[PDB]
Amino acid sequence: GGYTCGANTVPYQVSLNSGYHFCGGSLINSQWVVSAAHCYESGIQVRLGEDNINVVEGNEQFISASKSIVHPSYNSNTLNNDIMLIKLKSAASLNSRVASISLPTSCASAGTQCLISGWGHTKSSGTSHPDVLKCLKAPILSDSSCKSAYPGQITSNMFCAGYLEGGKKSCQGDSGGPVVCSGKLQGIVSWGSGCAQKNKPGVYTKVCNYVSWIKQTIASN
Ligand SMILES: [Ca+2]
Repeated sequence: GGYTCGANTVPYQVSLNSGYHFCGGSLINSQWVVSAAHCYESGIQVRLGEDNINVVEGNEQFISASKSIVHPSYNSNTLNNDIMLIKLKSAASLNSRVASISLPTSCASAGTQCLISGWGHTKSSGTSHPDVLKCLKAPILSDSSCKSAYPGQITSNMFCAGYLEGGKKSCQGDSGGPVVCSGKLQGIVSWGSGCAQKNKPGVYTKVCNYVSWIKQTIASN
């Protein structure tokens, strides 16, 4: 059922704001954020150090995005390759409440526990969500169970995490938000029925497939 994370306990969590909070993301170094390609839009301000997104509480850093880079192979219909990089106009000041999260060196396996965090905003969904950061500890599901949950839709660039029993909904992640497992960013909140229906898993972009692209893109921009 998840829980309130606690202010600044997820220091890599970011809010993307274009007048209002519209997506999450993950700080991966002082000047770059990873999010979902379906989060793309103009005039992004990156908000770090947030807990309540409607109240200035004292640990925020607001930094304009200088550049967004959608994956070359992003398909908005299938959500294959749902990943985007956002460069910050200035480097964030890193401390205990604002910190980067490591990229994976290896992919994660079914059964591994992950932390999904966010304010529960699914972009363009029109759905209600809280103003403080929420968290869910959830396991990665097997390939076969993921495909069985979403026949014909799961590519090699996606994985499922969450619960197939319990009779609850999981609405913690924002579009573009982090799935962190054993201190590595393994997933990005992409799509699924995990919030709309009970007993369904979320679907996440499989970050480990993109580490080479992320590193090369950052190194050149
Ligand atoms: Ca705030």
